Amino acid sequence: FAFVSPRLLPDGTPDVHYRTACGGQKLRDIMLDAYIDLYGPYDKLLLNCSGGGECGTCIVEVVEGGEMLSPKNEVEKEKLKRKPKSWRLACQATVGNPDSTGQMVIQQLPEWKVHKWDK
Amino acid sequence: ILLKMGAYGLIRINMELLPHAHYLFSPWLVIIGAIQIIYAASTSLGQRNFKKRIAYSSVSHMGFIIIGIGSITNIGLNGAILQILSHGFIGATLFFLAGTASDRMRLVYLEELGGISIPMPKIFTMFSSFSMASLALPGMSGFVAELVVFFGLITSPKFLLMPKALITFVMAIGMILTPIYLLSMLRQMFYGYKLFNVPNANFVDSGPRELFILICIFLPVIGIGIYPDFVLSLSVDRVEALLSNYYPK
Amino acid sequence: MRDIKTYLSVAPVLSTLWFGALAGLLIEINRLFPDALSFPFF
Amino acid sequence: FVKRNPKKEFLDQVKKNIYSWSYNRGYIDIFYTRVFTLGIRGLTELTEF
Amino acid sequence: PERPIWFPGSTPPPWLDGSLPGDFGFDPWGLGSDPESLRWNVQAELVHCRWAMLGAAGIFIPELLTKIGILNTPSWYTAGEQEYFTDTTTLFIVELILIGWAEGRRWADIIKPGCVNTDPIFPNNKLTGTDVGYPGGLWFDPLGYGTGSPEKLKELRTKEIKNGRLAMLAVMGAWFQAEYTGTGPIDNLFAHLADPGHATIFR
Amino acid sequence: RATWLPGLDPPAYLDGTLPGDYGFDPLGLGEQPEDLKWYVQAELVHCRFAMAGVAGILGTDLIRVSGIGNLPVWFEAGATKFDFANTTALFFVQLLLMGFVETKRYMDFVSPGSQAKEGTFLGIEASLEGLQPGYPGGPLFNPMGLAKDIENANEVKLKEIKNGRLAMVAMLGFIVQASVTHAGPIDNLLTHLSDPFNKNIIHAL
Amino acid sequence: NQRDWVVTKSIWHLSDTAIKSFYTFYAMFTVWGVCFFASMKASMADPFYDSEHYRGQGGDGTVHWYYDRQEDIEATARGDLL
Ligand code: CLA
Ligand SMILES: CC(/C=C/C=C(C)/C=C/[C@@]12O[C@]1(C)C[C@@H](O)CC2(C)C)=C\C=C\C=C(C)\C=C\C=C(C)\C=C\[C@@]12O[C@]1(C)C[C@@H](O)CC2(C)C
Ligand SMILES: CC(/C=C/C=C(C)/C=C/[C@@]12O[C@]1(C)C[C@@H](O)CC2(C)C)=C\C=C\C=C(C)\C=C\C=C(C)\C=C\[C@@]12O[C@]1(C)C[C@@H](O)CC2(C)C
Ligand code: SF4
Repeated sequence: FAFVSPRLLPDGTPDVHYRTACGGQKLRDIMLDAYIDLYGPYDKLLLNCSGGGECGTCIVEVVEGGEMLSPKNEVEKEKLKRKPKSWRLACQATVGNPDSTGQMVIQQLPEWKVHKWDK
Repeated sequence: ILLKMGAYGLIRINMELLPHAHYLFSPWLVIIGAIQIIYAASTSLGQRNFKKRIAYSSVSHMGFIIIGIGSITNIGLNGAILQILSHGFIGATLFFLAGTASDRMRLVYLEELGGISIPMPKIFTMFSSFSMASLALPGMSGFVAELVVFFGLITSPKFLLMPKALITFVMAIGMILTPIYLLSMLRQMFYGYKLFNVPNANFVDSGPRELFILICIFLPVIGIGIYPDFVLSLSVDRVEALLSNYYPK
Repeated sequence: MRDIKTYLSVAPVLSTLWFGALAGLLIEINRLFPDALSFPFF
Repeated sequence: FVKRNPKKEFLDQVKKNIYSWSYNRGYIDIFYTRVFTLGIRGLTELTEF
Repeated sequence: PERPIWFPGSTPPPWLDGSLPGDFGFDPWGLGSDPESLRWNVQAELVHCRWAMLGAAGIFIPELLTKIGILNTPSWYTAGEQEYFTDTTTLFIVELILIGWAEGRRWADIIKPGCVNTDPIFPNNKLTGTDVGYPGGLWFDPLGYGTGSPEKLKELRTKEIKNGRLAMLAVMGAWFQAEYTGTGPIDNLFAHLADPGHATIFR
Repeated sequence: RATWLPGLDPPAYLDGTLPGDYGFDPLGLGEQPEDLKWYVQAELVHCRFAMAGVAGILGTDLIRVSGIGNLPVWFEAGATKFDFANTTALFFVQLLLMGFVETKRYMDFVSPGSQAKEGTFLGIEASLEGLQPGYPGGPLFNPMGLAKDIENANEVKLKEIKNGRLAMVAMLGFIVQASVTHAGPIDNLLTHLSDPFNKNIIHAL
Repeated sequence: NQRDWVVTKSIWHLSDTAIKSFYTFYAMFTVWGVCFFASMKASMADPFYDSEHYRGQGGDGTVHWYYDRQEDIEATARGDLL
């Protein structure tokens, strides 16, 4: 159980959600399991979606549990020139299947947040 | 001028004095000019200091003169003269513009040339205009010369349709090739926004003398390209190409 | 399957298979270049 | 058609194709890049040497 | 184990255990008794399944569509003799080269799995298949369709062999029919439809 | 390692220091050092003779057909004559100097450096060795001394190998090509370029 | 004239005429003898070729004067002598 905790879409104090996840998949599918929104204001049909690809519209910001993810690819190094070193793409990235005793906290899509004003 | 002496002499003492020494050697002249038109441009695109690029662009247009000296017709020889005039204009003006833009920036390699359009507009305008002229663009006199050269080659009597088409093809590749290396300079040296080149020092648009020189050389280009017959006052070709025109082969 | 291949590899069985191929080859050549008393190529 | 969506495991892959195409601008565009403007760039070097 | 057997109530051979797609315990002579030959033969049956599938498409579909009036394709039987834009020999030679390229690389993968799947020129064109005989990759899986869960591929591959077996019989059907009957395959169908109890092998 | 046969592994002895080590020696022809050491030069001397040799065959027939100059076919060159050249004496003459240069090279491989410590003056320095057996560059054999002997030797010899390996094949082409076509090599090219699908070795037979 | 072509698919007819400057090719060259008016646009002020931000007048002078470095090495030698 790679226990995950989402800091969702900045709201007043926090906007935390909780989710118990068995590691092994990517971040995209493991989020779309716990039904928490990742693709910002991006809809089903064709708008910046379909997983493991180009556009890069999922920019999850990792705060706690960073030393449990797969290492960064070079596509992440490419599509994230604007990044602070913190966040990654989460659409080409995986959590270890053997890390069933992890503890990871994630803030969802940035550029729609006003935070680090907290803690 | 000094380049065009090599063509005037070739017209005057070779085609007028040694016909059966020139009529059995015209096709190789045509072939050499045809391959030159593309070779000069293909090596121009490779250079990196725009002065040598302008030099090679001047080299390239000297293939139309060659192909017009061969392909023995009235217009092929006659279109060559219009070409030497419309190039003595354009190449001279382009070298003047290159030497005037430089000596203001002191950078010769085409990679560090920032956005010079912001400080000095008029140079940019009169440079793009003559680049268009050198592109054989219609209206300006860089077009009708090449057009008459094509017409002279096509209607030539000393050819039967086998090279009269392949040579025209390899000649027309020049129109695909020349803008690739002219606009590649126009884009690196003028477009783009360089540093905030606000200090009006070592950066001043062309004054009255240079601007008047540019305009006074430009106006003949338009005047000839609109109504070329201001340089077709040539009735010697009706006797110059009279000797050659029946003996063997 | 292994035992079949091994048996097919014993000496007499190869011999007929090898020589049979050799006989076929020579017969074909004599059918295409018959009488062949000299080697007139070079 | 979200509750009993049968082929979501397959359909999305079609998505993973179609978008990946349109963002790649109809790969024919990249073709002229990796052929023409990289062919002449070597041809000039060759005719220089 | 309890999978259907070709001969119900018989004891299937031990080396056939139902793992492979299309394993109905059929091997009376034990051609695949040893594991290695089985491995090679699995490929043999696999490719034969694909060639005939095109051949069945190659024979029956045109002869069908030319039997009705839509096209002009001649008999497959005399298809070889026809004279196309050049001599047959060179085309066969050209066929020898290009096929030898794939029948060369495929050969390398067979003798040594996984050592051939990267493009010799543009090395980012690597192929995705892992099972021998299932190359995968963007050339051979333009959308995937092979990368799935088991019990689905086993279904799908069995849907690939079971059709292929259907082809190889059919093309040898079109083979012998054209020899001892004088017409195309579709005529042999129709003349069998007018008087099913009379017009057969027994003329 | 990019051998010649992608699936096949390269043999254990073609480690790869020799330029052009594309793991290719199927018949077990180089599984002994002293064998392999003497085989490398053969490829080096063969290829160099086969580099110039094709050009002499090629260039001469190219200039003749176009019309710039005139020369007989390389096939027809053996019987050519201008003056003071008995093919008897030339054979002896060529056998002499070639005999001289070939041997002193042979003595170099047999005994490295035992070729530039002698009496005869003014030249006893260059013909020592290039420091690499098949590359005897010296300040006479490399009058534009333009080598560093180590670095480019991996990256430039690999050009001269793959250059030669191609050139040795090409010459083998003309011999067979002239053997069947009875004509010049470019003539073979010019004929085939005319109707490629009808001018082929299938038609030549 | 006004020839009337009845083409096989439409309804044409045309009218043409030949024209050419008779000899005014002399008068236009005489008018373009306005280069003798290239003297009013030369006595005008120069943009910066006379500006204080300019000294050295060759074609490489200001650009490649650039050997006060030698004079500076010499001044260094002199200062060392001091
Ligand atoms: C897909 C397979 C298939 C099909 C649908 C047919 C169908 C037909 N064949 Mg045929 N045939 C086949 C395979 C097939 N054959 C094979 C493999 C051979 C080589 C031995 C032949 C050799 C052959 C000859 C020589 C003749 C026919 C003829 C005929 C027609 C009349 C039936 C008859 O007398 O032949 C009976 C068929 C056989 C004795 C051989 C059949 C062999 C197959 C493999 C048996 C199993 C069939 C298969 C399980 C059916 C699948 C079920 C369903 C999909 C239909 C009929 C349209 C005759 C004709 O033209 O009629 C006027 C005729 O003269 N066939
Ligand atoms: C039937 C067949 C193989 C059958 C094998 C059998 C029964 C073996 C059975 C057994 O081994 C087992 C299973 C188990 C053992 O214990 C028992 C036995 C019983 C021993 C192969 C056919 C294989 C049939 C094939 C491959 C057909 C290919 C068609 C091709 C190539 C295309 C041809 C064309 O191009 C031409 C020629 C001309 C064009 O005009 C037209 C087209 C059609 C386009
Ligand atoms: C030297 C050479 C040619 C030199 C040509 C010369 C001098 C030409 C001279 C002339 O034209 C001129 C200049 C002018 C003319 O007027 C006179 C002549 C005389 C006509 C060709 C070599 C040609 C040599 C060749 C092609 C060698 C090929 C060898 C192969 C393929 C061997 C492969 C293998 O050995 C390996 C590599 C590994 C093993 O395990 C496997 C096998 C297969 C055994
Ligand atoms: S991968 Fe790139 S494209 Fe596919 S979903 Fe994540 S962001 Fe959208």
